[PDB]
Formats: sequence, structure tokens, C-alpha cells
Amino acid sequence: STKNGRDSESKRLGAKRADGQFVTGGSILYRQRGTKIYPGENVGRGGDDTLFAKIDGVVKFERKGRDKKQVSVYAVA
Amino acid sequence: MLLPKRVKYRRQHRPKTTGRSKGGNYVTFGEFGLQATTTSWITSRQIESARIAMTRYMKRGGKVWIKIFPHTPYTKKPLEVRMGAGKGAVEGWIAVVKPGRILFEVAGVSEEVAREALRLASHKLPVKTKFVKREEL
Amino acid sequence: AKLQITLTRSVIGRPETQRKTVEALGLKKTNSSVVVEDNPAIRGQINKVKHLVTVEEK
Amino acid sequence: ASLKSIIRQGKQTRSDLKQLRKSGKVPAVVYGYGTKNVSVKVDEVEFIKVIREVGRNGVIELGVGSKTIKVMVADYQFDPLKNQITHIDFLAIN
RNA sequence: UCUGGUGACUAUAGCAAGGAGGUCACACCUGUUCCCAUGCCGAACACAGAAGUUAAGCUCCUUAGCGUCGAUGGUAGUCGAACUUACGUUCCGCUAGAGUAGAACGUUGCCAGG
RNA sequence: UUUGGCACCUCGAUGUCGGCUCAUCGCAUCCUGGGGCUGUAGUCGGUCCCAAGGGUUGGGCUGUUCGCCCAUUAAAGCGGU
RNA sequence: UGGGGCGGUCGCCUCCUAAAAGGUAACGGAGGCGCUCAAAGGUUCCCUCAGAAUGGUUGGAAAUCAUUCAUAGAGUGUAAA
RNA sequence: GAUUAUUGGAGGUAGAGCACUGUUUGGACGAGGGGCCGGUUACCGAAUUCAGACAAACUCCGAAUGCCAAUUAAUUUAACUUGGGAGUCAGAACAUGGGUGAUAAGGUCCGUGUUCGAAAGGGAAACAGCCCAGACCACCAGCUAAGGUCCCAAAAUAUAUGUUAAGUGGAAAAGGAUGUGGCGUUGCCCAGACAACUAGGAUGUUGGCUUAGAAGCAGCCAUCAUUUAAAGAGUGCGUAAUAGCUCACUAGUCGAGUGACACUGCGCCGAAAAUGUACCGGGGCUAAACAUAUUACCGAAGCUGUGGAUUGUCCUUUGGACA
Repeated sequence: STKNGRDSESKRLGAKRADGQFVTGGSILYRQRGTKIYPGENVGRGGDDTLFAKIDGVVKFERKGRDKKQVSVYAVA
Repeated sequence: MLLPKRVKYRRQHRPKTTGRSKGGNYVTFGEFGLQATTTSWITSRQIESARIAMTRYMKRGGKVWIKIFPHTPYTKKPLEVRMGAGKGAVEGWIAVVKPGRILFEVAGVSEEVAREALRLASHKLPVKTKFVKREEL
Repeated sequence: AKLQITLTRSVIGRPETQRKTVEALGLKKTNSSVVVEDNPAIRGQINKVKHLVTVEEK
Repeated sequence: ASLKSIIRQGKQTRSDLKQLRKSGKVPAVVYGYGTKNVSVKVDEVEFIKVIREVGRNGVIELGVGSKTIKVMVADYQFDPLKNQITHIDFLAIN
């Protein structure tokens, strides 16, 4: 017999909005464990480490230092 | 009889055989060497047989290096039984070699002796081989 | 400036990406043709699907 | 120690490179102070003879078009499976 | 336009070594009366001073020594196509990593003194 | 030609093993035939090569396929259908 | 359920398989959960690795104590990421 | 909505690499046990270092492509919302990326494409899944695709240049050999090469351990001058030991070509199964095979030409223009 037939339901992690598109003021941007991506301007961080927009604007992924990344939102319209 | 003292995972995917040698394509320790020309697995008994046949012809003379180690285990079901009730038990240990790979090096002995000893070794192996020296130029 | 494209090989046995590129170029049946002005976009479509078409300046 | 070289023109493709290697030629570069970086071709047999006569770490006054350059070998890509050389980098010591 | 304070740049900015400097600044410095404080201690923090020093930190200069960045050319791998079934070949395009040449011993915004 | 692995035809049916009768094919040759070598003196034997024309026993104990034994034989061949 | 049976398993979480978005199967390969905490929660202040030698009462050689590198190899209630 | 161009972004695969984790081969270095009196000597395990290797559950790095989306621009024609009606939930092969299995299966399980399913036609001898290509209907019209042009059986016994001599073509491998072509590198010579004739084969010397004696030979040699144009304390046949003539040398004749390496293309052997030649489809082929080019022709229900149904989208000529 065997004892290896288990696995968990895959969670739909990763990017949910792209660099350059307009979003509304509560939209999810990146779901992950921990902080692969940090939050930037007008971007929040939830209890599930989820990233969301505070306001309506276009989303920009950018670097933070040498080895880190963040998202930001800017209200140009 | 060569094998590792321990492995994290006992059951592994069988390796890949397409391509050329990632490394180990030049003699570094000795004067002469046996380079591979085709691709196959070597099963840790073939190495022993070749080493013995190459040692006794040199008669406790020069020095021999084995540039290959079987890190990878392969499985086998003992009796031909139904398919698919889990993966089988470890049966042996293998190294994969691709064209360019040096298998054995020798030093401290004459060229003709090296050639004959490596010929005797090559006849114990599942892969085509070729005698080579140190690279210059 | 102007290019005459002509579909020489069929579109069957081929992938849907190539099929849709051939459709976007305005070709329906084999040995059917079309005339269009030269742009790098048209050139990209042609370079994608060149094994199926023949092109001439006109 | 008086090698020749022919300058490669722009955009050598895979096919022409391997045709050049089927012939007795080999691609090379020349860089260093005194000149800018140039891509050339060299005869493998003549290069081997020069190396045999001068040594691995030796100087060569090779000809590039109109002029000549004193130069040392930096590195060389070699194919051990068919024992031929496939690329050579030249460094201008001046 | 020298220093300092405070911000922006992926360390090309760091680390290491060598050599010079000071009451306009910076600092080690003296002590625990008071504020305050050390799961013991004025070591640290905090407080009151300016006797003394450039030694250390800090600033300037020098070195590519370690670390960092890093082309060109070439290669591997690969999209597409055509041969084909070879542990593959050919044509077209993208062109890596590693290594080499080399770069660099920081650039710059605001403010007050000087 | 085995024991198996797969599950492609057949479950509105494709007869299971031995034995009898009757055969037919292959050769990877049991006998007979022709040869080389031999640690073949001769008598012989061993091994290898060529070769498929013909031939290749009767009984005891076995359901027994298989196997052991008794007496012969130039030999008591291995397989497929 | 690579016929069925015996055997094993049946929900949830984490890796690999999984082919650089997401998703993706097998009686494929590895492991865990069926809680715990009134501080191991909130806030405000402060603080910072082991290991290594160095070297010394003790000395397990190493427990404690002391200088310096260490780049998270420390540690993070509980598996892995 | 779709495709492409130009831009921006998420991501950790192929590949590489060893900076973490683990696996590993040699080598050094010096410390702890140790072999000993608390110690030397060797040997162990560890650390630090030098150079080399490995990884689905390692990553200092890192593509191609695919994915998301843009003031987005160019070509195309879908897309979405609501509702009425369904059927389906046994899938198969091929190619490619993978697990499993045995780098077995016309095997099995996923993923990416195509075809069949539900697709006739031409080719692959016949052959659902392979190659070409999607049948509205007539025609004793034409151009091509894949595959082909000796006869079966439409079209080149075409041109040009080579390779092969096995019927390879028209069944495999480890290995073994010359049988020929090609590409280099390199050495051999009228001071005559490479065979082959004969002319010399030695001796102080088996000297020494002298071994069953052995004086080319239980097996270790001590392997020295050289009669000489030229030979060895004997290349070598040998050998109970000798008998050894030359393959250790050369004037002599031979009077002209000659070998090593690599690399390479074709071929040969290895190659045995059962009703009857028995995979070239058959005849038969030394080109009618293979390779490289070129030019013609053939070849489908593909495209074109001519005529005719039917219907749709536009003009609104509902003509039936285009499809």
C-alpha cells in the first residue's frame, strides 16, 4: 500500500490587477503569504497579507530598495 | 558499492539524458583520461568492475581518479506485478553522463599502459569512450 | 507601400493563433488575396504566418 | 608571431558562423586599450602554429586590415568533443 | 561656498588599509545635587558643566586590497518553420548565466551658519 | 515456446487439460553424411562449421502435463501450427 | 479500486509533481490539523543573532562568565512554504 | 471582441551556478582523541582552506515563450446581457513537455496543439487518428498541393556533377576488420625510400645472483669494449640445455613512390522460426539506388473558367453586387 494521497485546495494567489490599469477604491491587487510585495502610496495591507487600494487610480509596481518591491496607486484621472 | 551515506529523499524522478555535459570535461588531476562519447546511466557496479580491471593491469603502480559518483537512486518492483500501488523500493544508484564527460583519470604510468587499462575499463561500460590527454593551446 | 498578400497553403492542420492571424489579414479561402499598405504591424502578422502566405510589392 | 585577420561585417548568423567553422576559420574578438572592440576571423591552423612557436602566454603582432596590433590571448572557447577551437578573445597590451 | 542638519537615488555609495585636522561645528571628557534610570552598575539613558584631548568616533586626502556594478563577441536554452526518429539535424528570430576587458574609494535637492 | 504486465476482438457462448487417430512446417542437428582444431598415438572421444533428405522403440508407477525406473535402439532431438 | 476480493483510503492545511500568470491527474512523492494562549492579545517605550574560536573557578573539550567576526545558519506556541 | 506593432508589469521554468541546504572526489594544513608516559609515532572524526563535480521537494543568477494591461496605432469581426429549447459527463491516435512503469507496451495518468469522433477527396500497396486539403449542383475545360515521371499505372529511360558494387537500397546493437572516397596535420627520399634476395650475426661474456645444467628463457639481470663501412654482457626461431639460420647492420641489387595520426561520408560482418517467394506492392533495376542543384511535366471534389439552384449582409438596382 501507500500513505501519500493528500494535498490542499490551491489558493488563487498572485497578481489580480496589472501595472497601468484603473481601479476602484477597495480593489484587491496582490494576494500572498507574507510580504513578497510591500504596500506603497494609497495601498493597504490586510490580515491575510492582502494588498488593496485605498482610493481610485492607476496601479504601479515599482522597486523599494535593491531586493524589494511595492505597489502604489495614483489618483490621476 | 559506492553510494551516499544518506539522502533527504529516497525516491526521485529519473534524470534527463538529452544535452551535453554540464561540466567535468577536462582532465585536472592526472595525465590521461577516458572521455565519454555517448549518453547513458552508469550503475555503481560498472564503476567497480572498471576500477578493478584498470587497477590490476597497473599492478599497484600509478594513481586512478574516479570523476563520477552515483548520487541518484533508482527503483524497481521485484516481481512483475500489477501497475500502480505506489512507487517501488530502491534497487541501486546511478550517475548520468553525457558526451564530453570525463569518467576516469590516471597518472603515474606510461601512455600505452594507460591506453590499455582504459580500454579494459571501457569494455566494462555501457557507453562509447575515447582516450584523451591534458589540454594545451 | 502596397503589398498583395495571397494565401497559398491551407489553414487546416494549423493552430488557432495562425488561423486568427490569417482571418485578421482579410483572407478566407486558399489562393484568395488582399491588398494592404505597408506597416510594421502588417509585417509582424506576415512574419508570424509567412509559411502560409506569399507576398509581393504592388 | 605575424598572424593575419579579416574583419567580420555586421550580423553574423548561426549558419554563417558554423560554415566559417566548417572551413578552417574561427571567430575572434580584439579589445583593450589602443583600439576599440572589433570582431574578426582567423585561420585555426595558423593560430595553432603561432601558439606552438610563441607559447600560450605570448605576444603576437597580428594584422587587422590596414594596421598591426601587438596582442596577448585572454581566453578561448574550445570544443573538447571534436578537438577544435571555436572562439578566441585577444587583449591589446601595447 | 566649508561644515552641519534634513531628504531622494539598486553599495558605481560599502568594507579594509595608509596618511593629515580641530573650541564656527563634532566629539570623546568631569561628576550624580536636582528631572530620570539601569530585571546589579550614572556602562547606557537623563541631568549640570567645559578641566583636558584629536587618541578614538567624525571630516579630508591616497590605494581597486575584499565586496559591488559590468559591457563586446561567443555559447547554452528556446519561439516559429522544414527535415525527420535521430539520446537529433537544418533555417530564421530572442538572445542567457558564468567568465574577460573595464568602471567606480559616491551623485544630488532644501535649510542655517560660515 | 515460460511465469507475467496491458485489457485491443469475442460474455444475444471463441470447448478446459491429458490421451487416441491423422498429420504439416522450422532448425537452434538425436542418428546417418561431409569437414576444421584438439591437452586427437590407435580405439575413441571433446568442440566448432556445413547440412532439415529420411528416420527418430516397447513397457512399469503416474490423472497426471512433468518425472523416475526396466529393457532395447543407429538414434530414442527441441519447438510451432 | 489498472477485473473483483484481502489490504489501504474517504474532511482540512502546506510543499514537489505543475511545463517562470492562475489552474491542472494518478492506489504519484513528503509531512501535518481535529488546537493552544488572559498574555503567547492591544498600545507606548527600550533591546538584539546563534556558531566560531579566543580562556579561563568551575570546565561535559562545550552548561555560566568576557572581547571580536559573524547575516538570520538565531528566534519566531504548533507541519511546510 | 480578435491578430499584429510599440510600451509597462507579475512570475523563478529550461539553462547555468554552488552564495544557503544537503550529496561528493582528490589534496594540503595544522588542532582533539589517539600509538605511549601528561606527551612522541601512525591512524581516526571535525574545522579552515585549494581545485574540481551533483540536485523534483538547493538557488547568488536567469531566458525564450506564454499571462495581465495600455490615450494606445494598423488590419479584421466579433463580444456582452436576458430569456426559450437541447444534447454531452465510455473518448482514440500522432507530435511535443512530464509523472508512473523497466529512459517496456497499440500501457496508464495530467498538460500544450492537430486530426478522427461528426470529414468525403488525392498520397502513404492495402490501412478512422499520419502528409496534402474541407464535397451546393452540371462539364469528354485549365492551374497547382502532398507525393511522383522504366512497365503494371498519368508524367523526365531528363540535364550536370559525384558516392556506392552490397541487390546495400529493400530489418537492429556492443564490438571487429579492411573496401573504397574526402579533408587536414605530420614525416620518409637519387647522399636513391617500402617489399624480397643472398652476403653478418658475433664474441672476453652468464659477466653476477650463476636458477634442473641454461651459453637469447627457475626469475632478479650489472645489462660493459667491440672483428667493425655495420650487431645486441644477444632484436629474435628457440629452448630438456644447445642446435639458430635473421626481424638488432650494411656496402650490394631493388630503382620511386611512401607511411602515421586524426577527423569524416558510404559500405562489410556480427544477423536463427516455423502454410508459400514474403516488406522494393509486383515485374524488374547497377541506375529505375543514394547525395546536391536546376529545369519541365503529371497529380485532388483544393483554386480558376462556363452555366445553374438556394439563402444571407448591404445598395435599396431586392438588383440578386459581394459572400
